[PDB]
Formats: sequence, structure tokens, C-alpha cells
Amino acid sequence: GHQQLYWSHPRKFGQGSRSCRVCSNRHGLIRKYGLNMCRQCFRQYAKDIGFIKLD
Amino acid sequence: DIKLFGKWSTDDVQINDISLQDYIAVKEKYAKYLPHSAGRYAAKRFRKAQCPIVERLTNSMMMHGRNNGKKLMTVRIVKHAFEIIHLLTGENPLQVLVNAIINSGPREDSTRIGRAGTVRRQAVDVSPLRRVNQAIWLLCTGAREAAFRNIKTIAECLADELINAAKGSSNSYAIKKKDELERVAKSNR
Amino acid sequence: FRKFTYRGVDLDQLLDMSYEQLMQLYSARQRRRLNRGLRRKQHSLLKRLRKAKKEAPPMEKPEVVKTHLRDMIILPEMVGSMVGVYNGKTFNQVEIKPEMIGHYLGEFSITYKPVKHGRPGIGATH
Amino acid sequence: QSVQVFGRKKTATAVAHCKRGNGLIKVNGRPLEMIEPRTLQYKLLEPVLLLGKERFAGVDIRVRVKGGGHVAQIYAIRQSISKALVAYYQKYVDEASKKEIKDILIQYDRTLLVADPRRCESKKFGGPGARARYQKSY
Amino acid sequence: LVIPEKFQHILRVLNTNIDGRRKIAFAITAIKGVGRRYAHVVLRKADIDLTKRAGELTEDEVERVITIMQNPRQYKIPDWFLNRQKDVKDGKYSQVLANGLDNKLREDLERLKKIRAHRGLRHFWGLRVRGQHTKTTGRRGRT
Amino acid sequence: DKLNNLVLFDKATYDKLCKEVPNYKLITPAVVSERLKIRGSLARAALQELLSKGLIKLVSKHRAQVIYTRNT
RNA sequence: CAGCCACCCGAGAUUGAGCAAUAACAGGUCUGUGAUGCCCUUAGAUGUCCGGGGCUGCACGCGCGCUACACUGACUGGCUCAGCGUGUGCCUACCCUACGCCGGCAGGCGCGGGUAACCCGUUGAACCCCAUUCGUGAUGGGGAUCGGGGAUUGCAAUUAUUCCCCAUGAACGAGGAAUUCCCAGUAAGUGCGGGUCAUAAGCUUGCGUUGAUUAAGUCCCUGCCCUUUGUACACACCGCCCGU
Repeated sequence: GHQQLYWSHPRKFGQGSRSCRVCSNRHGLIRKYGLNMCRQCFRQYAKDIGFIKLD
Repeated sequence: DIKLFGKWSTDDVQINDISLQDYIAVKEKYAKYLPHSAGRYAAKRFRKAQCPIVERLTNSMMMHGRNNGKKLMTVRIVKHAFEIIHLLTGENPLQVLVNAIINSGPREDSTRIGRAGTVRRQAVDVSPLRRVNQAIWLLCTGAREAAFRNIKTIAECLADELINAAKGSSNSYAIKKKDELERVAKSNR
Repeated sequence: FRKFTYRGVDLDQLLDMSYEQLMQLYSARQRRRLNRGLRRKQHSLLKRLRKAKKEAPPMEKPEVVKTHLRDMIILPEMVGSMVGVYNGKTFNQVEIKPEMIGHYLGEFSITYKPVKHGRPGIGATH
Repeated sequence: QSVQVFGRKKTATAVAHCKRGNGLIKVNGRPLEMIEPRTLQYKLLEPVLLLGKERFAGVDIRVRVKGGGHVAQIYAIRQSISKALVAYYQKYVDEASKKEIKDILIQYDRTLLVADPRRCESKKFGGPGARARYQKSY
Repeated sequence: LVIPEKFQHILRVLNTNIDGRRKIAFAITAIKGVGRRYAHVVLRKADIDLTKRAGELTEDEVERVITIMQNPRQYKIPDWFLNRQKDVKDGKYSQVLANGLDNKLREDLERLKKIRAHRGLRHFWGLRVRGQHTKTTGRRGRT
Repeated sequence: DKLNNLVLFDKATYDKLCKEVPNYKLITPAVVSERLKIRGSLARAALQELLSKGLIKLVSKHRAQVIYTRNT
């Protein structure tokens, strides 16, 4: 009866399925302004986001 | 009028060191109603002597990681013991202050001297600026330890140390430190 | 000889007593599940324990119950029987006694463990 | 009239509205004799009695303040008062006594007219403070 | 009311001896539950001047304080403000003075080991209750 | 360590205290406590009580610096 | 001369940081990755649908740091001053959050305020502004060590993990040798914010607030190998090499 039993428990607090939006990676997710990436993808892809370094 | 805190007269001080009023000054035009002007002299050199020495005190009994950032407390605590020396000796606190700065102020110290040896020390002359710095440091160290863990409050331990250092009394911790400096200068020629 | 009670009430009284002053007897636990409500997959454990309790062998303990779910329980009807609770790879056997009420079933599952026994030896000097 | 030209210290500032009034100086609904720290009142009466309490002969000065820190407001409230006095004394009346009082308060100190450009620097990562760094692990 | 000479070293609990040097609002901290803000509030609402000292500690004061500490409902004080709300192993609601009756309740090490509970075993070895994680770090106990 | 001080009301707070504090020129709770063997806390309490009696001249008040001088 | 040191004016006579070479490492990361090399993995698939333990252990060695040892002070409370920010939304309830009723403690419904300097906000804030027992202690410095109860985001708080009320004063009298870090709005004291986030900070990253005598020097004993010099090394001293 898995067809009506599929996805029984709503996992809403966890980010297993809400991990970094790029790939199958975790351990360092940041939700500043809703990035939903880890540090790796953000830093390598920060040139297209619009975040620049002049501090 | 430019009297200190509006109650201690400033036209009465006599350093009596021939030529030292440029390195110990409470008469100078920088001497203001209060010893609070915020830190601006420490940036450059030989500008520290232009400080009104009341400010140097209220910042020297201002230390030890429990007082830093509490300068208004230091100004209140110097008003305290200024109005207390006003009655203990019956004279202006500036006179006993200059007496303390002219006696406690060291002359001879001992330092390591040489490019190739490390055996002993050599006698050196401590300049007026460094002498007032270390004299006020000894005064504040005594005043901290004299009221540390003790029932005696501030403005009286400081007061006692100031009065028995201003007259040249060797009973003072600062004056015994001065004597120790002089004797170690004797014992390391 | 020594006297033990549950603050003037027993399982029978608490069965007769409604939840009104039961909440006053409740420490802090298992109260908000009523306001939250019970979800699906949660109707068979009570039936299974009651069915087991109906037939109790003479001079023998109630039949072992294999449970893989930590089920929140709201009533003392469990007290007076035995439960086979979860350890991690086996099912450990538990006698129920008046301490069960005032506590949760999951509080009897204590499982934690070291690596091995040893002392600082040849490898570790400093 | 608004002859206000700032008067500042740190991030706190004061604006010294000046007019032909009663000679009473007001600080946002409270007299300068009563300020929250209860300790810097002499720092506020310093300029007026240094240059002379007789100068105020019907001049109403209301200073409005805004910024962080009480003592940070002071050294700027009094700076604003001195600026307002300078503007009033430059607008119509002579300069000889203006230069006299200016020399007197300039030899008194420097923080009555010209602001302190100092400001709190940023903190650099890899340490607890801007210049302090963590302890070395051996 | 006010009297210069009432200073006595001992207050009566179970005929034992206590200290009597502490001042008022602090001399009744010798009781296990009374003290802190409990003694402060009972003296605060006791309708007496609190400037009194140890020497002016009257017997009427002590009698009223003992009565007020017997039951909390003198000023309608709830039982949880005392160290003991509804008791364990009995249906009482009050803290008991002296020793051998209240401390009998605290021994909570065997029965939880009967149900193989973690709390009883933790209190059996004298370990941490707040849950201080122990890996190697710690400088108390053996040195 | 060990707390043990004078808490008894006897001929120490009125006599030798009201007869030796007025005659001295500097009066401080610490000074009264040290020079008259008395407790500083009770020194403050008694000084407040006698100020309520009105036999001193007050300059300023603080938690640790209450400035008194002889007036009468 | 390049320049260095003093001085008057002046807001300012060294404001702070990101960019930073040629060339290289066998320093860490295959546990960051839908970027990847023979072995176990050939469906007997070290999580994969569901998900009920695991880096959540006790005898001790100076691993960044934490509140203190007190009277420059914790402490009834009087007065009142902040700046970066963060903020209702794709399998994203949950974000801030102006009142009535109740409820000390978190929180129930509503009229609304907010995509934003419009809403909290005038971050009324917060450190301090010293009128209260406090006096050298085991009580009020030192919640660091007990059992009960209201409960909001959390089916699942079992090591009250995290939101508090009563009781618990152990140790610490500013601490050996070796020894971090600090020149101006700096060190330092102080609270707010972002990261993680069931609403979450003893950590880190920013911000303010309060705010020094620290010396405008030398190379010690610390590294950085610049010049001269020696070399039998060039895999470059973790080299080379002699003999039993």
C-alpha cells in the first residue's frame, strides 16, 4: 500500500531534500537572502550572483 | 578663572625643579576645569607632556581590565580624594601632588647595557617623562593594593599613599619603590 | 514494610479519574499531543497490547511484543504487563511496575557504548 | 535664525539654533545644568564662563542633539554652542573682541571649534578585535 | 518592637545549633528552604521595619517567622515557591525540616535501576545531571 | 573563611563612638570603622541615623564616598 | 640631494582593507562537488521509499576561550544615548512583530503595520550616570554542583538538551617555570546584529558604545637566508660518505 503511503512523514525542518541547490552536497548551507548553496558553489559562482569584493 | 573642578585653585603651584615645568604642568593653559578631555595626546610624541597631569592621574588609576571604559567613574573618584586632600592636609591638593611628583620621580635606574654581554646591569638616567610615568605607576599600584580586598575604600588608600609620598616619607610604597630603584642603581654601577 | 504510592492514587484511580486533575498529576509530558492530535499509522499498537493482555498464561509472563516504533502513550493501561522494547539490534524484556506511570516508554531504552578498554601505552608518551 | 554649522564629535551631533531671546541655553527640553550623566556639567559651562557669562545679553540658544553616547554628544553640544556664538559674533558685531575670545578659548583647548575627525575603525577577521589577534597554539 | 538587647546565637529547628551573627533578612538563611528572596519577601510583607539588626531580633519576630514558614498560605504563597511542591512517593505538598525525612526522598538510585532507567544509574555513580559531556576534559576530582 | 564580628548593641555605638567621632576632623565610614574599632556597615547606619539627628555637615554622598565634616 | 625631525594654518600633515609578482610545494581537502584512476563494489546497492541507538562514553598533561576571586565593586532603582544590519516564502508552517482579555515563565484570537528610511524605530533600549540591606565573608563577589511545575515554534527533548521559580555557595584569596596579543577612537570593558538555526551561541563574522602611561626604538635568545665566504652537496644536509 505504498502508493497511498508514500511520503507519509513530512520532513519540513530538515534540509536533506532542501540542500545546496547545485549538487548532492551539504555541510555548510547558508540561507542568507535564500541562497540555498554551500560555500563551495557560492564562492566559485559569486561572480554571477552580483557579490563583489571591495571591502 | 581656571580653578580645578571650580573649587581647587590653580594659581598656587610651585614645581621647584628649576626647569621641569614643561614636563610636569598643572598651571599650563591646557589645564582645564575637569581632567576629562578624551585621549588625544597619546597619538604623537612629546605631546603626552602637554597633557594636564590631572588627566594622566585619572587615567593611571584607571586600569586592570575591570576599569577600562569607565572614565566618568575615574573623574568622580578623583573629585573624591581631591576634596579629601582639601581637608586632610588643609592645603591645595595640587601642592602635595607636585611634591609627590618631584620626590617620587626617579633619577637613577639600572638596565642591561652592551652589544655582546649579558652578565650585569649598568646605571642609567631616567628622563623626566619616564620618571613621572613610572612614579604614577607605582602610586597607582600601591593605591590598588592598599584597597584591594581591604575594608578601606578608594580615595583614602590613594589619599594615604599620596600624602606619605608627597612629604618624602619613606613609609610610602611608592617611596620605598623609589629607594629600591636608587639602591639597585647603587649596586649595579 | 516500606510504603510506596503514586501521590494518593493508583492505576485504578487514574483510570477512574478524568484527565482534568490528571494534567495536575502530569509532570509536563504527553499533554500537547491532545491539542496537536494523533496522526495515521497509530491505531494498531494499542490493539496489539490489549489483545496480548487479554490472554495471560498461568504462572507465565505476558507474551513478548516486538515493537519497532516509539509510540507515545496517553493512558496507564500498559501497567500490569510486560513489554519487549527496542535496544538497537535485539528486543529487551521489561517488567512494568508503578514507575511506568509518570514516565514515558522510550525512557526505558538506554543504549550507549564505549569503544574498548585501554591505557596510555607505548604509542602515547607526552 | 539658522546660522548653525554642525558641531560634532564621533557619530553624535548637535545643532545650535540661536536667536535674540532671554540668554537661557536649552538642550532638548532640559537646561544644560541638568544632563543625564550628572557629571559633565562643568564641561558644558566651561565655554561660557571662559569667554564670559556677561556675553549673553538676550540670546536664546536651543541646541538639538542626536547620536550615540552621552559623552559623545558632549564635546559637540558645547562645540555647537561655541559655533553659534561664533556665527552670532561674526554676523554683525566686531571682530577684535571676537579674536580675543577666540585666542583665549584656542589656548584653552582645540575641541571648541574644530571637530575631531576620529572614528571607530572596522574589525579585521582572524582575531577578537581590529588589531588584537588570537593566542598562538604551540 | 524595637529593643537593643535580644541577640541570641541559636534558632530552634530540631534542638540543633546554628549561626546567629548574620543580620535580618539574612539571619533566617540558616533554614534549608528559607533564604534568598523567600526570606526577603516574608520580611518585606511582614509589616516591620527592615533596618533592624541581629541584636534587635525579638522573640515575637522569630515566632511569627516560624509560623509563616510552617505553612506558606499566611499571605497566600503557593507551594512551588518552596523547594518542595507535591512530594515524591507521597501525596504531600510541603518541605519537611530537620534530617532523616526529607533526605529520605532524595535517595533515588535503586528503583530507577529496577526499570533500568538512565536517571537512577546516573545518580548512582554521582555523575552529572546538567548533562556535561565528558570526553577527556575536566580538572576536578583526582588531579 | 570565618565571619565573626560585633553584632551586639552595647556601650560601643553610643559611648566612645558618639564621644570620639565628633572630636575627630575627618569622618568617613571607613575612617570611623578603622579608628574606632567599629564595623563599617554599622558605622554607615549610625552615621545616617545621626545625620537624621542633624549633627554633621554633608558635602556629597556616594555608595563608597559619603563626605562629612564637623558642623556643630 | 633623496630624504628625516620640529612649527603655524588646516577638517585632514601615516584613516582601514580587497586586489598582491616570477616560480613552487609531493602542506589539507577524493568525508565540498552530476570534475575524476586497475582492487572490495559484478545488484550481496556503508544513508538511499520507511527510518525506532552512533563523534550524546571517565582517572589526568599548560589546545582558542567562559564567568570570577571583589568595596574603581555584584548589588532595590532613579534617570535615560546607539550603529551595520536581519525581516510573510520555489515540495518554505516557520519572518519581524504596534493593543483588549488572561496568563510572573513561553503564549490563544482579533482589528492589521511591513517589501520594505513607509511597520515596529526615535533599535525610548542595551555599558555607565551609584538614593537598598552590603564591610572581608561561604550570606548578597563565586547558580558552580538538588526535585518538582507552566509549556511555544518540535509526531519523536530519554544526558530537567534549548523558554523560567524555589532551594544546592564546591572551588577561586588575581595564580611556578616556560609564555598569546596590543600603538589612537588602538588595546581594553561593554552590549546589539549576520552565520549555524524546532524560536536557538560559551564559537565565528560585523556593528556600535565607553575608552590608556603604554614606546615613535632596537634586532635579544624570534623567524625571514640579503651580501661576503666554504663545500667532496645538485635526489641539493632528511645530502654525501668512511671502516669494522
